[PDB]
Amino acid sequence: DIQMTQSPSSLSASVGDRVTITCRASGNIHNYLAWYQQKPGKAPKLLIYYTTTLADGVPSRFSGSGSGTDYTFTISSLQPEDIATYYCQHFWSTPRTFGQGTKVEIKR
Amino acid sequence: QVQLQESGPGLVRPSQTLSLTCTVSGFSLTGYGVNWVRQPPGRGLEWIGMIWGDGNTDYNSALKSRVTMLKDTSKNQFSLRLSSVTAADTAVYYCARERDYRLDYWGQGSLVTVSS
Amino acid sequence: KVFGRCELAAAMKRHGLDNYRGYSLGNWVCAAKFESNFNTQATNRNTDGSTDYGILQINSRWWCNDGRTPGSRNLCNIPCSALLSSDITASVNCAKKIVSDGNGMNAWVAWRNRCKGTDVQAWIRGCRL
Repeated sequence: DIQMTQSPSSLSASVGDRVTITCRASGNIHNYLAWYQQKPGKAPKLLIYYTTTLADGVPSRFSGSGSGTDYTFTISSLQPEDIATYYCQHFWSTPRTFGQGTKVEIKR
Repeated sequence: QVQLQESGPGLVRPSQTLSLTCTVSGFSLTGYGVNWVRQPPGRGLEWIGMIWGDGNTDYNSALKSRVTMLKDTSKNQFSLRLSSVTAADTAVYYCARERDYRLDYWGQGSLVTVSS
Repeated sequence: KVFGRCELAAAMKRHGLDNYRGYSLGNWVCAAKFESNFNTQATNRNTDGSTDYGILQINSRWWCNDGRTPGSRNLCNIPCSALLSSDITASVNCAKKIVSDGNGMNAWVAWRNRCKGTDVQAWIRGCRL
């Protein structure tokens, strides 16, 4: 069972800032990591798969790099429409596990 | 035209068996698999398990001895039976479509809570 | 010759097949597995003038040429003879030509029959990559 350890639990920043969330995998997941975004009230939505590859329509502000157990997701310019909680989920064999998700928010 | 919609009870007496339904459309029940994930009100996203396009199942090593997953190519629906629910099975059950290692289509989610 | 999943998965990896058109490397291995059964010398006949060639069984009617098949459109612009090589380069290219949209993979019969909706990853699991 590969566990997912995601941090931080929540962060705050001003629009225009780069924020970075990370997922450290209990074992090598081999780039099979995915990132979802969730706004209060609705299901999670796909943002990135296979570590760097973004979903359709997703803005470029988002990115993701990582290998082995260390994976990271970057919002290059925190914008008002980015305020949600972000999770990670590995797809390296089963079962899969989600990180606990970070809650991004606007400073002040 | 990819749509998923979960349906089930909101209220369920403990010790009883939870059984929600996920009805899809817009895609092949045999070329895509489906994952069930739940989320307690306020808490994070828990992965309950999946059923592969080829009829195969895989459950999270905790809820395993109590979740049963079924497919029904008839009404285009997948079923999840959660047996003898305590009161931490209170959550919003999702059903997402799994496309080549990524949950790209997600249901709207239905809340289910156990009373007492 | 008959490669190895890890052996081939490696080459397909080196040849741009990993996550091409959002298609996990598992898929590319599962295909060759069933189509050619890891053999570059594979050649299979059809129910027409067609003869599939190589590890990815590329069709003599629409993709490569073998000057013996009626209506040869040769869309990959390549002789089927170059597809029975011990170098999966030739094939991989042409293969990249079929998959056009992002659902192009359905083209392979075997992939669509015994690969879609399965744990295709399992094919690459255990390979050092």
